[PDB]
Amino acid sequence: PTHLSVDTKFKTEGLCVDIPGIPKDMTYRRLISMMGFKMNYQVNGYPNMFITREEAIRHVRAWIGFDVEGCHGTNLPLQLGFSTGVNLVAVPTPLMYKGLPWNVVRIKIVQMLSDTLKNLSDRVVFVLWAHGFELTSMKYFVKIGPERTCCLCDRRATCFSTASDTYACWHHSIGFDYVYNPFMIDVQQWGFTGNLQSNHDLYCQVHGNAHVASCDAIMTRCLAVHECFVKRVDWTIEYPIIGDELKINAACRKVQHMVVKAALLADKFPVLHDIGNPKAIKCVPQADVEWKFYDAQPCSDKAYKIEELFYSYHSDKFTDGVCLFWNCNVDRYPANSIVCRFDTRVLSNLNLPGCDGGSLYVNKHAFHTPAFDKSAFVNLKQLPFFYYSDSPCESHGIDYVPLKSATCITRCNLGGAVCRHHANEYRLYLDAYNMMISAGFSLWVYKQFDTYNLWNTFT
Ligand SMILES: CS(=O)(=O)Cc1nc2ccccc2[nH]1
Ligand SMILES: [Zn+2]
Ligand SMILES: [Zn+2]
Ligand SMILES: [Zn+2]
Repeated sequence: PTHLSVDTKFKTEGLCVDIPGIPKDMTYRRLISMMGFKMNYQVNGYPNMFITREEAIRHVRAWIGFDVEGCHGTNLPLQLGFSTGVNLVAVPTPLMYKGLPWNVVRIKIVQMLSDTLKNLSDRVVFVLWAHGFELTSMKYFVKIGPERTCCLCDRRATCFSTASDTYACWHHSIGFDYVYNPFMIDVQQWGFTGNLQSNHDLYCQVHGNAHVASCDAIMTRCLAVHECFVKRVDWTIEYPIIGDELKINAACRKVQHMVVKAALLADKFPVLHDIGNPKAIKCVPQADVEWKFYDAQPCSDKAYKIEELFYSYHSDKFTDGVCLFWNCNVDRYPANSIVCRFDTRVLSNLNLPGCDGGSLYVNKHAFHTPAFDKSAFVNLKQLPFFYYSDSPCESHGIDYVPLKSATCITRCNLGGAVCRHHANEYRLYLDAYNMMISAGFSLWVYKQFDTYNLWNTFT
C-alpha cells in the first residue's frame, strides 16, 4: 500500500443530486472512467488521480480547494471556485469573473495554479467535497498521461500545451492550457455526517458561506486542514526545503540565545521557567540561573489557558524569576515573561492559510498555529532590537565601513569606537533578526526590560 488503489470503493451517495442514478457500488477505476479519463493500463508513476489521506498530508503545500456549482451540466453555465478566492464562469456555448468559454477558462486555471503553487509544490491536490459537477468538469481542463519532466527544466510536468504539444512545470507554463496529471481527494470519503457548512462551521468562524463556489472551496480546504493538522497531529512527517527554512531556524536560535542571555544579565533573575516544547535545551548554558523545564506541545486548536498551564498545584510560584515562552502560544502572558509568538497573519511561502484564523506553518514539520491575538501581550511590551556581546574585541581572519549604532552593546561601543569583529557580528545578527521578524515571528518582553542595564556588565 504505497498509493490509493483504483479498485478501492468510492461512496457515491454525495453525488446523486448532480448525478442521479449513480450506482452505489463504485470503485476509483470506474469513477475515473465515468469522468472521461482513460488510464490505458499505464505503469508510469501516476497510478490513480485520487490519493490517500496520508499522501494528501505529505503534500499539503499543494492543496487547492475546488468546487463547481451549476449556475443554471454541459448545457448550463458553471461557476468554478478555488480556495485562492477566484470564481471563473464557464459557458458551454471572492473574485466573481463573468461567463467565458472553456478554451479561455483553462488558460486562466493554468496561470492561477502555477502562480500560486510554483514556490510551494511540484503538484496540485484539488481538495473536494464532491457533489458531481466538479468531477465531470475536469475533462474540460485536465489531461492525464505518464509521469513527465518539464520541457525547459527537470521538475515534474504539471502543465501541458495543445498549441505547442509540450509539457511544463509550474514555473515554465506561461501560455499553457491544460492541467497535466493533477491529484485530488474527496473529503466526503472521510465519513462526515451532515453538509459541508455544518461540519466546517463546527470549528471555524472566519470563513463565511455566501453561496459562491469559492466560499465552498475555502471551507473544504479549511475543513481538510482541521482534520489533518488541528485535531490530528503527525510530527513524524518531514517536508522538503522550499525557501529560507535553514536561515529562519538558524536565526531563531541566535535570537533566543541573545535575548535570554541579556535578560539574565540585565535583571539577574534567580530562576527561569522554561515553558514549552518537551525536547528543549538551555539556550544560555553558561547562565547562573536555575533552569526549570515544563513540557507543553505546540497547540494547534486553541491557545493554552495560562490558568491550566500553571494553576492546580514545578516552582508553583511562577511569579518568582522569569518565564520563557519560546513559541509556546498562551491566551495571556504573565508580566514576568520573555515571549516569541509566531504571527499567523504573515504572508510567506512557509505559511499556508489555516482553520479559525490560525495558519499552517510548514518548516521541516507542519505546525498549525492558533490565530495571533494582540491581547495576549497586554502585560508585556515589544522587544526592541539590540546586539549584546561580552566576547573579546579581536578580529581574527570581508571588507569594512565604520559601524555607528546605539544598539550595539559592546565594550568597544562603550569605549567610543566599535571594533571590526563586533561590527561584523552586529550586522550578521541584525540580518538573522530581520530574517526571523519577516518570517512572521514576534518578540515580547516584560515592561521593566531595559538595555541600559547591559552596559554595567563591562568594568
Ligand atoms: C488522455 S485523457 O487526458 O484521458 C483525454 C484527453 N486527451 C487530451 C489531449 C489533449 C488535451 C486534453 C486531452 N484530454
Ligand atoms: Zn520547468
Ligand atoms: Zn474555515
Ligand atoms: Zn569590540
